[PDB]
Amino acid sequence: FLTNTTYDIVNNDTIDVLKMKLRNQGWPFVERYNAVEIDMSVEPLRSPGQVGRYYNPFNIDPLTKKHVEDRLEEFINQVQVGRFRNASGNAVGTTLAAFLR
Amino acid sequence: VGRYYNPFNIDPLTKKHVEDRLEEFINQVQVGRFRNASGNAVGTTLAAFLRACRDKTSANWRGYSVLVSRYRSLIPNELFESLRNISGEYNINPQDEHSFF
Repeated sequence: FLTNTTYDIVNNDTIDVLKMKLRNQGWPFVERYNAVEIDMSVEPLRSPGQVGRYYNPFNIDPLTKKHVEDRLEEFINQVQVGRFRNASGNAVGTTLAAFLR
Repeated sequence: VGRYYNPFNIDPLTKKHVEDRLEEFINQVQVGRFRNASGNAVGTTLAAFLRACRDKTSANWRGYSVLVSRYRSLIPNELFESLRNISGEYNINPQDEHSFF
């Protein structure tokens, strides 16, 4: 969508090549973020002498009450300024930045 | 040994158009100024149309290649090298060409 290339051209490309092409165009949302694990307050059932952990939803760090990526505010501003699908105009950038907002 | 041309000027080995700078050319058309010193209406419209046509051809070249091969298996080499279209009966209207692509 953003770069205007076909599925055939990028089919053989790996993760690293795809990341570089997207980042050069100005799209920074090319990374996966891990989810923290919160220990259970009580020992799990049918699991003698063990602890339990479940992932916090939405990749939000409980200690900071923030998303794990601390540059999200600056990343969204960069998306809005940048240009995708067209050399001139901010139709794509402003729409996605507002939606992600 | 018989041979037939691959449809839509797509190299079977590379699975893309023969021209390797087609995306760059489309971007050039997008950023260019035609029929007007200020405003990119014509360039943007033509770039979008060409990109759509390129995607369609890149997706659908395979079936047309198969059909061309099969229907080529019906004619001998003398007819392959000798037959020519001189009556001009089979022409394509510009609207039909752009709609077909």
